[PDB]
Amino acid sequence: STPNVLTNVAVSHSGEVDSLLIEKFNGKVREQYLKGENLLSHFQVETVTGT
Amino acid sequence: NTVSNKYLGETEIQVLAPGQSPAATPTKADKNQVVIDTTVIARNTVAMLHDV
Repeated sequence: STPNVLTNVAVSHSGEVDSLLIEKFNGKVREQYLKGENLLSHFQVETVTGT
Repeated sequence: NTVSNKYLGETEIQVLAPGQSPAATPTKADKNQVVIDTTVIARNTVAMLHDV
């Protein structure tokens, strides 16, 4: 009626590891969304080197 | 003298474990009918002499 003995391949015979699957990676990495305001452009900014 | 119609219902969904046959779910049905039993008329008579 029912098989009841499945030839499952994802189960390790020894039992050391939970699963034999490899956990594929989709190729996406995320950082924050912060963006530069660029606010110093308005002001006059001189460079001081000697003093 | 009558006209009928039928309506069908839902079907249920359920989880399955691998390697088994899940139980079925029934679907109900019903009917609706209309009858026709009465007629209406309007009649008028005109005499020949009164018509001419």
